[PDB]
Amino acid sequence: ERPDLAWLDEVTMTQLERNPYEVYERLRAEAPLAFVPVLGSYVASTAEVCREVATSPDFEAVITPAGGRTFGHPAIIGVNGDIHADLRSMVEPALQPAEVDRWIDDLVRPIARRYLERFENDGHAELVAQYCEPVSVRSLGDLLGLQEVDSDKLREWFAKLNRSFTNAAVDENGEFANPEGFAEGDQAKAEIRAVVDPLIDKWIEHPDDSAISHWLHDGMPPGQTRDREYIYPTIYVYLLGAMQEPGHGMASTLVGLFSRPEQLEEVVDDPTLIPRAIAEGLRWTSPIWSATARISTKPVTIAGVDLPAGTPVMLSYGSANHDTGKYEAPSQYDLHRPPLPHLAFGAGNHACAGIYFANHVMRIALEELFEAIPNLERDTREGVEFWGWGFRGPTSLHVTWE
Ligand code: HEM
Ligand SMILES: COc1cccc(OC)c1O
Repeated sequence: ERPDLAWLDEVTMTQLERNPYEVYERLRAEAPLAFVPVLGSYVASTAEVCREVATSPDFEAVITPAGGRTFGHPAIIGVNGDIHADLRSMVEPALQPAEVDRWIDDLVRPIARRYLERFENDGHAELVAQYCEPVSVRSLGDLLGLQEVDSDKLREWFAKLNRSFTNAAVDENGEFANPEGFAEGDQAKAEIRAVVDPLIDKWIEHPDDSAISHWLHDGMPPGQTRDREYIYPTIYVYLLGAMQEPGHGMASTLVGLFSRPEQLEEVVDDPTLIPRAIAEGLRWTSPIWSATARISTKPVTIAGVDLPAGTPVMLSYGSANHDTGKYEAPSQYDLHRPPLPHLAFGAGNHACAGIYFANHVMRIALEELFEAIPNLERDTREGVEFWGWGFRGPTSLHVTWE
């Protein structure tokens, strides 16, 4: 118990979900590594500390308590050594840049057009549900082999898994404050199994181009497949973050550009600026804000704190990307910010494996949107509300045109 941080005792989970920025602005100044009682964990809040923990030889991957309750073992994000190496070898082939470039265009662009065609002549839309999330899940779902799971269902799954994974509040004793908050996630996993089990049955006997078929078969001895219980936790990882984050990234990018109308106009007139707009969007509101963690494997001193071996540290990358030691006025979206390293994809050997793919999905989606609707205007009838501490993004993005 750190005396000068006694105010952290009164920080609530709801506060952090609704708006973590004021608390984390204090943390970055007072204690870049600090134990947050309601989270039951140390959290790293600055760019220097997050990067150090994520790349340190004295830390390894771990899942948070709520995250482990949600995904089980072996979730690619929470394992190390030979298991992690196998899971990385499993997912990396379809994410290799040279491979992505072979097909990303023909994958994403027809999908973006299909969802645009449903509303581009309406003069109003809610872009999160009508465009950003559907493009994100349909693109990845087709790649995975889930062509027959409609986008409504994929979006419901990642929303349920998100809430379950981020169900992190703990009581004074150290147990979960909402032990009922995992039930929704359990139901999503059961629905996922009902859909994927027969697909796995088929792929074992009849492999095809779908990523999950390749997860079963790639690198295995002849006639063998990875056991479904061995790959399911990484399937869940995909059906949460991989499904959710590209849509949140493009939506937050749009919110940011709306907040700088001159910059929105710039990007519409010159869509070669879209990659830069997206990189700034991810820094400005990081889709994975504080979901992942590491655990120390030996005593280590971090930000003046002597940590024993076995100490978990939550990586609040969304706070690190507002580090005022790194950025000028980081709370503002600025397309013309000098390109600088950011931590929205994490760091170290557990950094995002899908960066190149994710950036193209978001790029192609915004290219088609601005081409279809050059005169997008935000519905200023209300402000944009963001939600989430673990994962963060706009809950809706109402716009008009014409
Ligand atoms: C813009 C959207 C995305 C963002 C912001 C993003 C950000 C991340 C972050 C922060 C992590 C954790 C890194 C750490 O703890 O240091 C991550 C891990 C990962 N992401 Fe991405 N991700 C994104 C889209 C994807 C997509 C679409 C895929 C799959 C196609 C993907 C596959 C991964 C995988 C497999 C891991 C686990 C890597 C490991 O633990 O070894 N991500 N992502
Ligand atoms: C906490 O859950 C996650 C963390 C990082 C990446 C994920 O999906 C790729 C993901 O589902």
